[PDB]
Amino acid sequence: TATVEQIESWIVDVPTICQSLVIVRLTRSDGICGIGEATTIGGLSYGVESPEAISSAITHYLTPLLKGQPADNLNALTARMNGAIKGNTFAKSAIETALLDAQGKALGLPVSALLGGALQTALPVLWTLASGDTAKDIAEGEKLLARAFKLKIGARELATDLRHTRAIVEALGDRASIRVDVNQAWDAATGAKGCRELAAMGVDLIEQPVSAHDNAALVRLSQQIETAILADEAVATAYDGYQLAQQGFTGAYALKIAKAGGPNSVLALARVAQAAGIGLYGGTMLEGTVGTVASLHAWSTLPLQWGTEMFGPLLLKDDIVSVPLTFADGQVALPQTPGLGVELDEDKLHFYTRQ
Amino acid sequence: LTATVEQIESWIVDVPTICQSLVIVRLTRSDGICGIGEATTIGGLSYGVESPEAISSAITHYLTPLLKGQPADNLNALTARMNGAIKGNTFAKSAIETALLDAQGKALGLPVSALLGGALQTALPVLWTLASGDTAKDIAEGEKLLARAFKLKIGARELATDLRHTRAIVEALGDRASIRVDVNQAWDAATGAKGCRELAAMGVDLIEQPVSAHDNAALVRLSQQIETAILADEAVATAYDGYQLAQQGFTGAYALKIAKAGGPNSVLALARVAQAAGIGLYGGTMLEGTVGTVASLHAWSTLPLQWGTEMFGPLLLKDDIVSVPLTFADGQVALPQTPGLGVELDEDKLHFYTRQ
Amino acid sequence: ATVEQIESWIVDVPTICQSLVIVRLTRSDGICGIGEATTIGGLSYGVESPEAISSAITHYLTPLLKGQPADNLNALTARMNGAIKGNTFAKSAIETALLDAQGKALGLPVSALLGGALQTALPVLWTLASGDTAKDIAEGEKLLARAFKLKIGARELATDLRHTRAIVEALGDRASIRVDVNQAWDAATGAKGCRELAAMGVDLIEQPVSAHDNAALVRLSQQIETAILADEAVATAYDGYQLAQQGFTGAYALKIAKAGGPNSVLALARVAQAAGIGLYGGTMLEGTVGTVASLHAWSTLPLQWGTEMFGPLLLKDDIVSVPLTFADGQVALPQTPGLGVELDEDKLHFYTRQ
Amino acid sequence: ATVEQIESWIVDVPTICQSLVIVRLTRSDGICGIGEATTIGGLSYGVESPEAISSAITHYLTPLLKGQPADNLNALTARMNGAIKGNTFAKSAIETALLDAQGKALGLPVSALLGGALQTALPVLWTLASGDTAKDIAEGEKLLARAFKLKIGARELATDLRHTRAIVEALGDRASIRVDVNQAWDAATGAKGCRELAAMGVDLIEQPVSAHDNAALVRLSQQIETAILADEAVATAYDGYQLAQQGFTGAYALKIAKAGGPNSVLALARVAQAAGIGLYGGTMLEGTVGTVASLHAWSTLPLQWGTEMFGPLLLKDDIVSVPLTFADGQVALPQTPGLGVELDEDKLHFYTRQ
Ligand SMILES: [Mg+2]
Ligand SMILES: [Mg+2]
Ligand SMILES: [Mg+2]
Ligand SMILES: [Mg+2]
Repeated sequence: TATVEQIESWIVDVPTICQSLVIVRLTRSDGICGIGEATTIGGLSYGVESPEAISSAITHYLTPLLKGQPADNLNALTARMNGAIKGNTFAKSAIETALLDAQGKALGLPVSALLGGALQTALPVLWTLASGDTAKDIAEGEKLLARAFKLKIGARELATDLRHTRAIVEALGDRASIRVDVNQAWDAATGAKGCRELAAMGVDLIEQPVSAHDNAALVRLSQQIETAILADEAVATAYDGYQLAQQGFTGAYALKIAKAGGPNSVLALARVAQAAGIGLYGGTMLEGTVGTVASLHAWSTLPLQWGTEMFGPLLLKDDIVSVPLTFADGQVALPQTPGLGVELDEDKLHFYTRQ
Repeated sequence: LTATVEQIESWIVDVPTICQSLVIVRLTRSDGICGIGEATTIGGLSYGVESPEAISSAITHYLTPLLKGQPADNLNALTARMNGAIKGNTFAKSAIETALLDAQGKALGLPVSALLGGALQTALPVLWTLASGDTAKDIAEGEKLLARAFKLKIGARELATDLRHTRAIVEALGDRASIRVDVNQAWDAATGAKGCRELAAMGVDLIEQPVSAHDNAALVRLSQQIETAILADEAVATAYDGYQLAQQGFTGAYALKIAKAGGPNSVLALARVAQAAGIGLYGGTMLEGTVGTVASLHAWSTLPLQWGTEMFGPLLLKDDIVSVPLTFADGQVALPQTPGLGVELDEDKLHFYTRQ
Repeated sequence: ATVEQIESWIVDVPTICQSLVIVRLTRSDGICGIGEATTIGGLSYGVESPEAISSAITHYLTPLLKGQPADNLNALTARMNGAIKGNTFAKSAIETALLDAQGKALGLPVSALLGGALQTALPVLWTLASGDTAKDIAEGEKLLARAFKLKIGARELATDLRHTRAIVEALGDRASIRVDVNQAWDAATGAKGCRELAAMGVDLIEQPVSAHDNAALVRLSQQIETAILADEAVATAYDGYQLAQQGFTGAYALKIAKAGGPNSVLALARVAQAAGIGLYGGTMLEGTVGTVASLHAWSTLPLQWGTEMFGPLLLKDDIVSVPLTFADGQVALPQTPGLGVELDEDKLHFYTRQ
Repeated sequence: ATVEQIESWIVDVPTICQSLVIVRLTRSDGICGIGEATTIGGLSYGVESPEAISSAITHYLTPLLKGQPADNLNALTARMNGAIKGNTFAKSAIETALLDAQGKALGLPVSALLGGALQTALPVLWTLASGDTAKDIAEGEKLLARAFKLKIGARELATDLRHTRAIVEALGDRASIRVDVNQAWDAATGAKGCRELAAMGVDLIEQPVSAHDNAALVRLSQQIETAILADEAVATAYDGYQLAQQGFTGAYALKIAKAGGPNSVLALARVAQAAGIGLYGGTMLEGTVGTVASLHAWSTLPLQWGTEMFGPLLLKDDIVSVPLTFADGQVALPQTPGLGVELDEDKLHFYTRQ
């Protein structure tokens, strides 16, 4: 017993080493509260959901729809949310995260336990190399080697992006796992040539080389390229995961709570992938501490062949939590106290709130 | 909140029917909390590859030494350990998973349905099966209930006879009743095509596993050409089977059963695969007593089941090994919402009905 | 003549322990036949354990078969499959015993009952799996002084590949090198691993991915540049047809335990032949009884990939009076009535578990 | 025991003439077996004529087999197929004689050599093909005094459909009505004709289109609302697998002549079973020898569609000492050593061609 009596949200702009986060605080009738985060990148340049539209969905639609409803019935709450609201998975993710945080506090259990239990309490976290200068990247990756790196490419001519990558592989490749992310930039022709070259040089994983508008090409590449392919934008929900797998895609999926609608909702996609023999990867939308740890609790319950990229907090100069997660030796420690394991620093929350 | 499994006990129990052999398990944690579970089948080895004695064997010789000493609150870790060391034996795994969930539910003061994300419904529909082998007897029985869904078992007689049998029941329990049939793998491809066409034509709403699980190809073809819904049973046990069949083009519904998947939580993966693929859901049974039946109901409660459930197993027994049975009424069963499964073991009965 | 009685024992024998389920079937005409159903590591490699196999025989197959005509294998098989789902290991032991007894009754070796042996000497490879590359190479070198099967999949991919590469370079010149991943690899690892294996010259890759992913197995068979051997992916003739129809190309690891016996496995073999799929005489590491039973069946077929019937060579002792003669990478097939081996009652009772 | 001699005669027996190719194989141990290879209409229905069948036996199979061990069917079969392409009719006769002889040597009926009979009495339907509806109905009514096969395809579609329709009306309530188009319909006629046949209650439609169009046969089996029986489209286990993999659903008309003998045909049967294809005991209108040889094989299998082994009933005389017993829509399978039939020397010499 206990219902959701209040839902608050704020658009927070925190300084980066500005990132806009949509923070939510949900209060249950039993006095317990929970927090959640929905963050994206580049306004509307990378996703259809912007911070202001995410805020809007929570305030005008999710709040009145959920207030008064039993707060512990995740399945019933999710059915209601999906039945009354199409898409808007980022907004839903923030809400679902807050619900789990509050429920965990009410039971004295970490979200991971609510999700069936953690397979591990320390998760691997890779580092992305994208300084714009090959020399810097190699240097930065070199200090960390003193074990997995993600290179962002697709913004330059193919020849230059390949030279850049090859340089990094030859310098770091024998001691680290090299992955690249083209984030939809390549057309089918460039994709085929680029992927063949990336595979030939030793790249371990190629992320979303073609547009999500061309899953047919993605499938073809996964069946012809001699290295692993990681689907990102091509797969958001369990429905997408089944569809792409059925179509013949082979490789891995970049799981993201924001694309699926939450720490719990993303698990359906995970199990569908597993059933189809698709590998798993813990993805991010560059969330701050709240959204990152929320994702981590879910990732902890699954075997993640490809690791995770939950380094979002490490890109911020400041966050809205009182205590940040602890990162060390290419890993992040998963809190195991009640709920998410982090708390809202109200002073910082107000300081960074947009308006 | 946390504890390790200290002991695991199991008994083969033979209970009288209106005997059905149940494999009951009691798992004891280091905090003193106990959880119970049930693994039951039909007709020894005639319907499945796991018999009551082999199930008992799997629990005693393999699952027990594998799980004792392990944290009992971490179902994901325990499941990975179980599947990593034990191939198949989903019936045995289901009894253990059920007990683990029962115990952690009691530990959190929550019903299993809540541990599974929450119940969408706390009262579930339960149809009745007509399988007396006599058309007249079946109609009478069904007539009594109509004073709403019936599952007719066929496939034991010549096609013409089974079709006349079903047609008679359809005419009699006409308007106010959903008629489903279960051939349980009995038909060859040719007989199945003819039989299924006739069944669809007479108004049957669902045809369960018309052909052999050795011929999923035929099952898929039938689901694409037959003018009524097809329900897969033996053709789908785990989420892996579920994905494969759907990818192959099967359209219709899946008969979810905790025994086939490995428990109340494990079966949920199959359910999600089905949902992602547009395949309907049905709450199936292996004719479990009260323990296995309620374990299944807790899982079924968290899902939208278009085809309802067939959890009438307890109603076929003259006695069970629980202190208090579930309450059935008006084509439904009430789902307990107390901590754990909501049912308690009656030790006096347990010992009385134990085989040895 | 009818089946009058069926006895079974779980026997734990010492290795260089292996648990065998031995069966003795008694016909109404005084003739007895023996059979064996053995697996590896309890329930770690298959769904049928020694105790579950014993249970199937004692509680279900015995009461089902007692009183039935013992010479009608077709009728007996139909009855068994009609009343018993799966449990192919138990059935294999029973079918073996029926054939052994039948052969004795007719004064013919089991191979003759199965239509006649094409050869009486079968090739037997050796498996290198000490976990140590240097040891494996040494051991294989001692034999070349010519087919080896390497077990991998228990370590990081790079390690297993380096391990296999070292063995191929040292023994590859004069020996067929095959590997067995026994379902260990996920799809991505499988693609990379298989390509690397093919590139280094491995002749056959056995069950690289999980039986839960026949789609991956099919894909790999169509793209990898070396032969793929299906094991767990194919047990019965039904599986054999399905996988072939799906597009799998390569070979099948025939095992009497997976199919239900020396005769039952022949149906899978014919389905494979019809589909252009190669054959391999597989084992579950059976003792002398189950090994010779498999051998009689294998003798009747063209086995492109040979056999791995070296199970008895891993035992310090067995429950038979006289073992099979292994020599020069081959094993001699007995041609006396029945299986050609007899149960040593003292050892049987000595090694019986209960 | 080796094959010492092989004799063969082209025999022309009177009908109610049919040309049979009879074989007698003598083993070094004095035991002999007989076989039969028969066809219909010279070369109008198959590629193997009685004279070509005789030639294959005399000029090729005989020198190939003489001197070889007579009890190893597998070895003999590999030798025969390795040296001779096709010519399954000739091989069937030789294989039958080998089994007959082996059975006598072991004191077992051929069915037992094939693993055991599931039944010793098999259903036999009657073919109505007088070309006249009235005559067909009369003959059918006389037999009902359980299953009929109507031959059609030689006339206009509307003519054949009205014909079958009349027969279904007259005999349909007391018997299973099947039709055989024997490859006569083009694809368009087949679609229209098969839909009409299904709608009027026909239980099985045999080979409606040409074997040159398996694609059409597959399409029809997937859209027609009644069972389809493949005949010319499937002869060997290879054909059986290919057609099944292509998507064909229905049944196969097994024939020892098409596969190469009572044993050889079993591989096709197992492939069909593995793929979920039903079985039917087919005939080329063999006399008693060829017919009983088929029956022994059919007895070991579950035949959902029965058999059409009525060949002997069309003859005024045969070359056997004692004919099979047909009664109550069935035929009795002899269970004495070998085939269970003996060659009648006088009748044999009397009917030998030249
Ligand atoms: Mg992306
Ligand atoms: Mg069933
Ligand atoms: Mg294996
Ligand atoms: Mg024909």
